[PDB]
Amino acid sequence: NLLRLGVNKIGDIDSKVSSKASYLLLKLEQAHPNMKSIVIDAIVDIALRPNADYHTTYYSVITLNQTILKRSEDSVANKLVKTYFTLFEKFLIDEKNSKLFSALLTGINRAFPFAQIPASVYEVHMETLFKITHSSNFNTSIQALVLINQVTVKAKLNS
Amino acid sequence: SHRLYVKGKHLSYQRNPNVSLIKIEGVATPQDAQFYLGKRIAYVIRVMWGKVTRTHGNSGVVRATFRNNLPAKTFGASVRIFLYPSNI
Amino acid sequence: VEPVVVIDGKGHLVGRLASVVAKQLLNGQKIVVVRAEELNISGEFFRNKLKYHDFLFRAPSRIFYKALRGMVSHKTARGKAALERLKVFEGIPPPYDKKKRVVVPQALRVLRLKPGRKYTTLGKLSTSVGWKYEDVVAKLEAKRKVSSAEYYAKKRAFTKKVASANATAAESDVAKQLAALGY
Amino acid sequence: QPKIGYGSNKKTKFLSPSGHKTFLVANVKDLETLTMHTKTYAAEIAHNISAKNRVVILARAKALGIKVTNPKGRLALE
RNA sequence: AAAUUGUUGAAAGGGAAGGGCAUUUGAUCAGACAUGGUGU
RNA sequence: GUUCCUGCCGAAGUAGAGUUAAGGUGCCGGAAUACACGCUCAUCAGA
RNA sequence: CGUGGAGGUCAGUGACGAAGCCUAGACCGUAAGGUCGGGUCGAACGGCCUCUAGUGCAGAUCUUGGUG
Ligand SMILES: [Mg+2]
Ligand SMILES: [Mg+2]
Ligand SMILES: [Mg+2]
Ligand SMILES: [Mg+2]
Ligand SMILES: [Mg+2]
Ligand SMILES: [Mg+2]
Repeated sequence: NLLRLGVNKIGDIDSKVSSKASYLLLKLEQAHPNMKSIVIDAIVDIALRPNADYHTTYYSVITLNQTILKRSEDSVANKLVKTYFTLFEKFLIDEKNSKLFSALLTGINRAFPFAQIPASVYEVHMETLFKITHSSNFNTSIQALVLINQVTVKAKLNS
Repeated sequence: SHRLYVKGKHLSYQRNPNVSLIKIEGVATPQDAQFYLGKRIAYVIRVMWGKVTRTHGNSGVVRATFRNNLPAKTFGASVRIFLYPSNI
Repeated sequence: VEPVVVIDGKGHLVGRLASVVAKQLLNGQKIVVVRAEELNISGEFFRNKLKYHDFLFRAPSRIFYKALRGMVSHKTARGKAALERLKVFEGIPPPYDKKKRVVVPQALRVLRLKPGRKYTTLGKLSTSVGWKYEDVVAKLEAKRKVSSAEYYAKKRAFTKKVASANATAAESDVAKQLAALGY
Repeated sequence: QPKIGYGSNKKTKFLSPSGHKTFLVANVKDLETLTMHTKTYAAEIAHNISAKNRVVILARAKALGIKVTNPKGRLALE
């Protein structure tokens, strides 16, 4: 219940409260790595809500991006990559969008190592990633190119 | 040694930044302080000069007037009181 | 009269000792307090307990520091400077264990508090409020008292030597001629 | 709190630290009213004077030997 | 047009930005007697 | 409701020096933690 | 002291920068304020004698928009 309240305050109206909640959640993960999966699940529980609101999901994606991953946490990384892709399809389906895509690409790049997902999953979004590379915000195109390079290398596409 | 003075402490202001209260060692009574009236005071590098004006209370504390008032951060700072102008 | 004054805490009242020390610090004198655990307060144990509580640092030294800071205008530059001049300790840490320690008569409990009036020891208060170090300090104090007994024996021998030397100086002429002539 | 007891001495009133009473000046003709009172008064060029006129006023003031309170203003800054 | 919101860029900082106080070390600026006369 | 600033008259001032009333002299805070008496420490002590 | 109105006046001020506004700058006045410097401003306006209008705040019912 305490975690529910704390992660609920990610979607607060005031950006200061959301930032404080994100910082405290990241501190909580560091203090107790074992609850990292529970914290990530709780954050996912809000970001995917039908009434999530752009502020809440944006700060939640930031918090998920700033999580730390180890080479034995494939389940957590496999959770995070799928969550990022689901959110990406949710919002793709502009300036506010560009920042959220930047953060989502950052998260997918962070979690693409440590993630044992079939390459075919990324192949579905590959064209979409290229659509980002010519986007208005170059900060998104950098991360899109990073993701494209990583997927191409691991999947051994023609490149 | 070449000391021809007594190093005394600056206590506080009169309460008036113009007047300062000086505590001089080995002076328990106003009668003892009466000797030191008119002597030159020197707070020490830069030096500010002044003089002892009159006694203050029964503890032997004396009043003092400097050409420029002390900066108020010297309460408890060491201050010199020379023997000249001598009256003996 | 000394660059540094070491004041024993035993048998003193917190208010009077703190006031005297604060007055000295404001005059530039450097003072260090030791053996503050055995400091005394007037009243009964409960009343001081609830006073420190309605304040609620658990150590006796910190309680003394608060009491003294109440005198000094700490928020001013001068008050801060007076505060760095101060030092407080429970028991005697080095190197002050090798230095004799004065007593302030104005704050002495024996001279101030009337016989048959309840008082309170700061150590018991600090332990009751959550200071879990009164035990280690006591053993150090016992060792210090053994060392002090040895030092007292050495001082008695030194006083005997001083008496012998004073006798030796007596049978010299120049001092006797000087005293008769003047001084 | 302001009150009459704070009033300054008449002999020292309306005096700059240079010791010269400030007098506003617009043109050369008004400058020439201060020809001899150089000790008592110092000229001050008005704010609305153009740069071309200020140099003429300064030259005439130097010729007369009258102290200008604000020279090098709008010919230099500060 | 204000007020308001968002992307991008610079800087500081820390979980808040934040101030006041003290010390420390530095950098940089202003600082006449144009002293009236005589003498070799 | 209040009524730009200063001054003035009137029912029922600024600065230096000294003195002083009311007060006060444990510290913040300038002054004796001076003296001399009678008391009182009460689970309502007493400022 | 400050704000406008009118008459008179300063052979007033002005692209070599008028009016307006700001100015934790300098000078003056006990103060209301005034003068200058700088910034801003970019085309006209101010000082002075007279008569005539005319000095900054508080709070409530709430209202509206906007945001939760
Ligand atoms: Mg101007
Ligand atoms: Mg940076
Ligand atoms: Mg008077
Ligand atoms: Mg007119
Ligand atoms: Mg103005
Ligand atoms: Mg003035």
